[PDB]
Amino acid sequence: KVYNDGYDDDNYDYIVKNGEKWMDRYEIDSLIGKGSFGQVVKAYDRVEQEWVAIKIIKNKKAFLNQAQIEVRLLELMNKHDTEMKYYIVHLKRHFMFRNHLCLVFEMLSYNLYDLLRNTNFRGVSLNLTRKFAQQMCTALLFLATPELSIIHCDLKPENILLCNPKRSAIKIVDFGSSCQLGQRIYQYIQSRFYRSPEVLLGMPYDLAIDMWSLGCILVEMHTGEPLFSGANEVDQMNKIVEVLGIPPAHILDQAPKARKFFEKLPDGTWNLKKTKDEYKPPGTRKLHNILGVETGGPGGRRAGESGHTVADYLKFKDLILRMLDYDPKTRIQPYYALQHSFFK
Ligand SMILES: Nc1cccc(-c2cnc3[nH]cc(-c4cccnc4)c3c2)c1
Repeated sequence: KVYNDGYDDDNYDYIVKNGEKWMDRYEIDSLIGKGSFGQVVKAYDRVEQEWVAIKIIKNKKAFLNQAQIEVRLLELMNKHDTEMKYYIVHLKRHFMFRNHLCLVFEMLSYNLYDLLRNTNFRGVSLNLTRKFAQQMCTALLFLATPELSIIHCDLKPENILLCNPKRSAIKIVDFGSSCQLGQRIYQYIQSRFYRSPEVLLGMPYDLAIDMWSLGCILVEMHTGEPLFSGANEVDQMNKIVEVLGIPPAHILDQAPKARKFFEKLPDGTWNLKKTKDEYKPPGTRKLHNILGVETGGPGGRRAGESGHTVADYLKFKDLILRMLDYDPKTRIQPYYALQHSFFK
């Protein structure tokens, strides 16, 4: 009947009551998101005197444990990150309230999935896409400092928030499914739309997986829609092969899951496998035409606008193709990304 003295519901989640004060400190405004992890409320802090977002974790051991890993990793980033200038969302403090791990974060404006939706899935300025990329490149650079070596493992529009609603300064969230570099524990990682070939094929993954995600994320912020929107892993791979071609032989020869999507022919090469129930041939929907670098941008709608010339679109195709490199070792890394001619 009543679980945890009637504070929790059937899903072990704390039932939110708008107005309820905690610990003569936090004043709960409302609920704003939920997830697997638990819930995220809006709440004023009277000691510091600001709005904060408190991530309420579910009163259950499995969720308490992985939230505890995340708290470790965030605190660890706050040791390096001194002047909040590497675009990570700040963990402020954490406490136990009524048998729930609560994480207090800095409060932020809507995520980039909301921003995309507010333009009815038709994207925003190349000018803004450059600002977001620069900011996200440095955040990655920071994650790749050797002491950290933190892989987010889940970058999508959903996990990138704006600081101010009238300013382009962003941050990253959701390190709850995010590990450090090391021996391979999981295989089924990342959101499908933004999952890399090394993962789909089931090979050793390192910090380059987040760079693939970003690569997919930036195109979506300018076009409006996902670059690769696969129903399942078989569709996803095929949709990558629509654009980037069949992956190189030496990578497919190594891949454990290379027969889920391909077949090795009698003459050494790899071909696609036919399916249940119409794609384009490998590498024939070229990003040049997806972005529309000669046709006034994504579906013509940027023709004539400042900073959307063939000159500017070519720099943005070059970096994006360089991020979407099939090979995790030659793929571009954040220190060279920032050097690229696109941020000039
Ligand atoms: N209104 C709204 C919509 C989407 C995200 C947020 C928001 C604002 N600030 C935040 N700080 C930390 C989070 C957050 C995000 C994901 C999981 N747990 C906390 C967080 C979320 C707020």
